[PDB]
Amino acid sequence: MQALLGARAKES
Amino acid sequence: DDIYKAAVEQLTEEQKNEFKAAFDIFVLGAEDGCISTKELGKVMRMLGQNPTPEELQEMIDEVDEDGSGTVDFDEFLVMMVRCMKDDSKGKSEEELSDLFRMFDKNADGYIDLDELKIMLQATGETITEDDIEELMKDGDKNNDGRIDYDEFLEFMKGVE
Amino acid sequence: EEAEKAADESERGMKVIESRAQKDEEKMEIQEIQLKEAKHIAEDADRKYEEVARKLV
Amino acid sequence: EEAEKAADESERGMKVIESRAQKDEEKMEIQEIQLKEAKHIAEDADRKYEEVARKLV
Repeated sequence: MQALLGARAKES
Repeated sequence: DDIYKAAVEQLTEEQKNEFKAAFDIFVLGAEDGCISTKELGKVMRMLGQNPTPEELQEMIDEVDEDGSGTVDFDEFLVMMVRCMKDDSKGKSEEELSDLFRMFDKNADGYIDLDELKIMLQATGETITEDDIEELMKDGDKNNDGRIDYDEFLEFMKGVE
Repeated sequence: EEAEKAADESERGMKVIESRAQKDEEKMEIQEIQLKEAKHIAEDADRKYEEVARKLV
Repeated sequence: EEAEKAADESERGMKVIESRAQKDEEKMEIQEIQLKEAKHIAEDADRKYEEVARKLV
């Protein structure tokens, strides 16, 4: 996910 | 179902609004107001892709518990959101066996009702005898009112 | 004149291709929708097979 | 330049839609072959259904 999304994953 | 509600007890809803934003970015790809088989195809080959077809046909036919029969919009959303990993403690074999001891307090490998009832009553939360009806259907896979352990396992494996 | 013939051939081509692309796009979607159905028939064909084969078992 | 550009732009139009026709053509062939196979699977599964349905009998 993060590999495909970036920094939009911060509260979780 | 219930799991949905607990996880939303974690965080709040404004989040969901910005999700909806992300999705206006995504929501291209419903053939039927649902995101079904052809939609799986469409939004996934959006990048030339589709899930590991076990996942895909799984969503097509199987994970339909209700008789939805298809990947709803809800079901494609289900895969795409169950992405980020957060489940707790999924309790299982060695747990469930040491548990099964007092579950099958009988010391027999075949639980009776009220040991489980005691555990239920002493968990820390709510025992619907609806759910007890569930559990008799489930736990005793034999459903003989007395449960060999693995029955209770799959009845209790993999959950918080 | 040749550039206009070319305009017509590249434009006709574009239109022939758009027509072909559309025929192929429809065949793509038709075969894709029908593939999903053919797959669902295979699932159903295998499903009915399993119901009867399971009865056989 | 306008005629040639019409040809060049329509040719680029065509290249994109020809590439699209090619992508759609390849995909419809893929989906068609897959349809034929999903259908052949379904037919095979239906044949198996019948093999097992008569053997069920």
